Amino acid sequence: TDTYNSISNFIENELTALLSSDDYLMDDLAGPNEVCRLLKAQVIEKRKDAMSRGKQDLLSKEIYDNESELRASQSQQIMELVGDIPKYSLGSELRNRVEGEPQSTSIERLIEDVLKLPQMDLKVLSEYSNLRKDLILKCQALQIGESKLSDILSQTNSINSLTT
Amino acid sequence: DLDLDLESSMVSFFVKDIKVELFVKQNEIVSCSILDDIHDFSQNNKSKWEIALLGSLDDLELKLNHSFATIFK
Amino acid sequence: SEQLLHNYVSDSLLTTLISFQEFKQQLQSYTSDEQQLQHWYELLQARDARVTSELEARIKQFFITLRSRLLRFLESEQLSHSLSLETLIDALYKINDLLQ
Repeated sequence: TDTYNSISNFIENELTALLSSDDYLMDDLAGPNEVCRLLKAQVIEKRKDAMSRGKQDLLSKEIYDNESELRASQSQQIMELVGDIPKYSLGSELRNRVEGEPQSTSIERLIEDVLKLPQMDLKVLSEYSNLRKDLILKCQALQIGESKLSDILSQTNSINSLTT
Repeated sequence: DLDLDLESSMVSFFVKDIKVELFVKQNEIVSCSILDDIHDFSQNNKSKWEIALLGSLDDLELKLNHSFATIFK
Repeated sequence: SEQLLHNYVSDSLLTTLISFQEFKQQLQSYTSDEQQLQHWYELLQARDARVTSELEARIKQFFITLRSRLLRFLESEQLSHSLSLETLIDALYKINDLLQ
């Protein structure tokens, strides 16, 4: 975002240049010649070392420091807040769904994926809990389907051998 | 034409004009993919074909003829 | 913060470091009419006050804008790093279809 350019515009021209130009122009408009053209020869002699560029660069630095503590505190107050637990503790196929375009679907992931999915305003809570129930139930039905199909295949080989 | 490594696990070949690649841990096929975009294709049809193609390696020959003959009918 | 800018603008103002005494002694060599020079000094107080209140107005506005843009960037970062439950449920529906 580079907020430094905007802040530098604010403290370089919007603040200092405005006050300097306004002082000169308005005090010139206050008049005659001598009073204003001399009263400002002693303002340079006593406001000196206040418009040097280095120390007002430091002025931006200490306003940056003030930003540092306020930003630290309000950074915390916003970023302990987590809506749903973050990326690192979820299923890989679940990223393949939520980000889309998986290009590859299978059964092995989704089986263990729903097995290790943890249960968790009551709207989404209840529907997610019962849907996770339903899906883990469906996948265990699928693996007992392996049990049934394997048994049937072996027994079919037996009966086919007898009949042939 | 297809490419094979020293263990014949990775593979990629064209059935008619579409890139289909397979990953096999053992004799059973454990993964499928279709890597071509014909400008008549729907995402629903993509899922119902790879799931069907999932299976053993011995029934791949019969299934390739069965699935890809319905598309051009 | 804001008070730092108050102090800086007060230091860079004209209305305190310029006193009536040295003003009078510097002017006296050319014009000796005390009353209209007092009037001109009184004019020089008011302009400093108006410009410094105006400066406070700018610094307040810029501070509010900084809060806004900064909070929005941090919120965008948090939203990028956060997850939504509804998208997860939508994915679970597709998982159910595949299993079926």
